[PDB]
Amino acid sequence: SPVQYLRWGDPAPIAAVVFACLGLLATLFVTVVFIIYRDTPVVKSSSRELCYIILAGICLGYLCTFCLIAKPKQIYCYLQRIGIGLSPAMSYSALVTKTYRAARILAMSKKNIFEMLRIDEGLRLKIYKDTEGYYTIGIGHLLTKSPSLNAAKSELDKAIGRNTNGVITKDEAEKLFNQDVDAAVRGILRNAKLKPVYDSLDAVRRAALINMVFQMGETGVAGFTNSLRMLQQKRWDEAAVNLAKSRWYNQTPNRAKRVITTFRTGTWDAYKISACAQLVIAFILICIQLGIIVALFIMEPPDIMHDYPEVYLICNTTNLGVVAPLGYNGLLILACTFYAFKTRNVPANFNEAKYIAFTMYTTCIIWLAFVPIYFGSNYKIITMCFSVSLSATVALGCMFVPKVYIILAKPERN
Ligand SMILES: CCCCCCCC/C=C\CCCCCCCC(=O)O
Ligand SMILES: CCCCCCCC/C=C\CCCCCCCC(=O)O
Ligand SMILES: CN1CC(=O)N=C1NC(=O)Nc1cccc(Cl)c1
Repeated sequence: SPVQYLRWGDPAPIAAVVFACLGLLATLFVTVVFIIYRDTPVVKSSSRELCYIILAGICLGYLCTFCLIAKPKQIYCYLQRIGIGLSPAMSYSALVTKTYRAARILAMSKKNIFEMLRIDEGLRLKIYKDTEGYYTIGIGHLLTKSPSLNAAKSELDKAIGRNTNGVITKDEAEKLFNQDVDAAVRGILRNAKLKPVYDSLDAVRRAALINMVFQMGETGVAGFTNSLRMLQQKRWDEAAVNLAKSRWYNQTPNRAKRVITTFRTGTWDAYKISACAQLVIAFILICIQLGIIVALFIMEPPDIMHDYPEVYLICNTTNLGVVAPLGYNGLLILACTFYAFKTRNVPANFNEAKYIAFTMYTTCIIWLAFVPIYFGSNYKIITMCFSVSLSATVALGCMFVPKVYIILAKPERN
């Protein structure tokens, strides 16, 4: 009984139980909210099937402390190794399929802007010079400002990853072009005149604004004071009429007409330009962890330590019984963090990606700090209980609590 150890002067078992119960309660509250309000734009936008797999992992995470703090029975040593290994794998492998899809969607958004300027601005697959003698390649991607041609091929190989001999491909010029777009968006966000208009426009019309920035510069796009105000108010027809009167339209009419048409429809007509698959891949990534656990059951069978007479249940789990599923879970965390950081600025689903990236930042530090803390500890059971509950609470508090707040507290925003 955890209450017996509390009055005896040890409040660790009773504290880990309350932690797990409160976590089970909050996990129960969060899940019911997503079941009831399943048809609301906030829940319908993200992957609903993957969230139930994440919440089930968090649920099993808090349940781990009930087999760590349990009576000396044999199946609990089996459930310990099966929960401390699978419950993180369930949450992280479902989250890696969510973050992987968010990155492929983001990569496809840059494929349509690259084809936009390949037709409008041009593209060279070998090194040239711009109007001021700076070595350049691709769609105006500056390589260096040194007069040495060997210096350009050096930076080019360092940017591509192979010996190019001064020649690249369309996919390699796109890799350099994505860096120029990221630098252009930062310049627009650092501009007081273009920042509000950029935030109101959708993904397609943002590309048309960036198209104008690449042709005329940030200070040149800021000159369309009236048209930018029309685009912000979603007066597309008025903006296209006003833009067709500009000197920019009369000097390069073949290009300005396509950018203007994009502002009109919000589509790519002026230019030539799975759900069940996520559950299967997540299911495959969970069975791999389970296969590791079952394989270690056969190598190192679970057994109750000693032949004793206690609240603490000591099993014969070795380092390999811990490190092998711990390392696989770590790989799931690295992959999650890689795609979460890659999409940290994606604003879809009420900035859902911002909260996922922050969750993986804390998860890495928590899991990294766990290795020296645990394997150097003489209270491994309790340090394991709090670690699993803390890591489960991070994912539940950072990813789901903000989404539940918007549902109940901000019904009109949703
Ligand atoms: C870069 C971010 C990393 C985040 C995940 C880290 C997870 C750590 C997982 C496995 C590392 C295992 C190290 C075990 C060393 C042996 C311990 C021992 O047996 O004494
Ligand atoms: C910002 C804080 C990050 C903390 C980083 C900690 C890095 C530890 C990760 C892996 C080290 C594994 C080496 C073996 C651990 C044995 C520890 C021990 O025996 O006490
Ligand atoms: C073994 N260790 C060391 C550590 O620091 N964390 C764990 N295990 C874990 O966190 N499992 C889990 C369970 C439910 C949800 C989530 Cl997100 C994670």
